[PDB]
Amino acid sequence: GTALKRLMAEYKQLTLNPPEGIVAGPMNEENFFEWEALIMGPEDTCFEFGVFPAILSFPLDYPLSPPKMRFTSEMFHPNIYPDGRVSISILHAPGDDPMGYESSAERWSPVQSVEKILLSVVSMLAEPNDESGANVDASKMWRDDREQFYKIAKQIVQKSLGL
Amino acid sequence: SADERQRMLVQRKDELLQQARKRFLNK
Repeated sequence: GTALKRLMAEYKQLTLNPPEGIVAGPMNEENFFEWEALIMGPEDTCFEFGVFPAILSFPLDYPLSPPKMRFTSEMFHPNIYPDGRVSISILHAPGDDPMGYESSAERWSPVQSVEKILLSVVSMLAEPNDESGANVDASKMWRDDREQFYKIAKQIVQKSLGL
Repeated sequence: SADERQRMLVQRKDELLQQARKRFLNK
């Protein structure tokens, strides 16, 4: 199908020309609709050098609809739900939650790509913003007690490395 | 082949974690 052909093509490109600090691909090539991504927090940001695994689950009509994405280890970020689900503009078409994200942020369409999703997630990790309320406690503590948020961010980084 | 691709993906994920540890400890 076109979804499988498209996911196979994106995987080929990602393996040929990998983006910095990210490894991603199907957990097993007999099911290209379930990928695992490993993302490192960029230097000089809140979660710098942390290593964060996530699962991308693609819909049957990909690339017309975006995947769902979920971190599978602990996170504490205003835009990541407590169960790990990622809440960013690029993972939604212009029609769903049309105002729940920044007007400047790109929406899903077939010209987007897995590479563009993961780069957007990296930016989100670097630049937490408390105006998507996916994690209420994280958004409030980002707004009201950022020192405590920073302390937790550093613990999360250290645990993600086992140190 | 699918087999080699899959083992290479595992190797590269292991290596990403090892590199992150290096950079974290050198900072």
